Amino acid sequence: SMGEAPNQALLRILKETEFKKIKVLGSGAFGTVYKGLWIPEGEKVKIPVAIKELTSPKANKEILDEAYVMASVDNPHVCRLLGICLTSTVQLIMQLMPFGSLLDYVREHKDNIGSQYLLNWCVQIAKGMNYLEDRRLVHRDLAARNVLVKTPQHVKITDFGRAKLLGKVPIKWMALESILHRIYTHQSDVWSYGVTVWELMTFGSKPYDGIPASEISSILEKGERLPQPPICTIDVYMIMVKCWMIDADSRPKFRELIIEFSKMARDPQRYLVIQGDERMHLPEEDMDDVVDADEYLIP
Ligand SMILES: CC[C@H](C)Nc1cc(Nc2ccnc(-c3cnn(S(=O)(=O)C4CC4)c3)n2)ncc1C(=O)NCCC(F)F
Ligand SMILES: [Cl-]
Repeated sequence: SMGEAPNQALLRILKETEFKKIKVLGSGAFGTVYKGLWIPEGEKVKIPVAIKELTSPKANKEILDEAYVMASVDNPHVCRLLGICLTSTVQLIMQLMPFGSLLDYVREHKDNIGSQYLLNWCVQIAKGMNYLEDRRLVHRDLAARNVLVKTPQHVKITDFGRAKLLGKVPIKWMALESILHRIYTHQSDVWSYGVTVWELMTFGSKPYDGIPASEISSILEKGERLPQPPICTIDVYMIMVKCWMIDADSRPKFRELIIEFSKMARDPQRYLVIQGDERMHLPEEDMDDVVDADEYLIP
């Protein structure tokens, strides 16, 4: 093989009759996502799924590139494609993530989220990202909105619509080299990881809230960064600031971020100061044959 190794991932094609749409979970620019059940025929098994749609030939091109990428990933902190359905609109059949986006989760449970959870989410995102780096894959769109929540203890990265091998763009999560020069490395995803961590530690604040995106390039060139969240010690903020260095190679590698955040995760109250940290706790069908996608494996 002249460069990359051959990608022997199986694209599984699912019948429309195998799965039942239940309700609409979300709708927007990204598309239409539905809650559903997948019942693979023969097997006494029911699999909670999210079904993503979007109509146009350019749109089928974009979602099949996303399907390509999700089909080729297998890590506990990255979402995989279960299959595709080839109806009039191409559907992506994915794992149901019951607690939704991590951005929406931190906003809704601001009063119940402890330091242990926040730091473990940072570990898990770093592991997910390091895996994508091992697969030579630049996400190009890491943010709290694109991290989903399987359980409060277990998050995964998704939205591979911008994912590429090493009009509208998410300026406020992007490294300076990406805004100025369209340069995207694993180290530009590290910048976005920093902003993602900032979202989590502020319980889902909008980064640069009020600033228009055309002004952001000059702001970052001047040396301005996102402010230190109230709960963050200097230890945690220094790691965020390190992700936002001008020099890309000077930023942390994802493997180092796993290490540092997991050290901090063993003594969470030393690194995040939250009022009342200790008392905080977190969590129609025949459910007998229900199996989560992580337990439904294929030969
Ligand atoms: C916020 C994302 C969407 C609307 N919500 C869900 C998505 C999923 N599954 C998966 C699995 C892998 N990838 C995706 C994926 C890919 N791209 N995107 S995206 O929408 O473009 C992205 C937000 C911009 C989502 N989704 N599971 C559950 C929910 C949900 O709403 N749970 C709350 C109620 C419960 F009853 F379900
Ligand atoms: Cl790949």
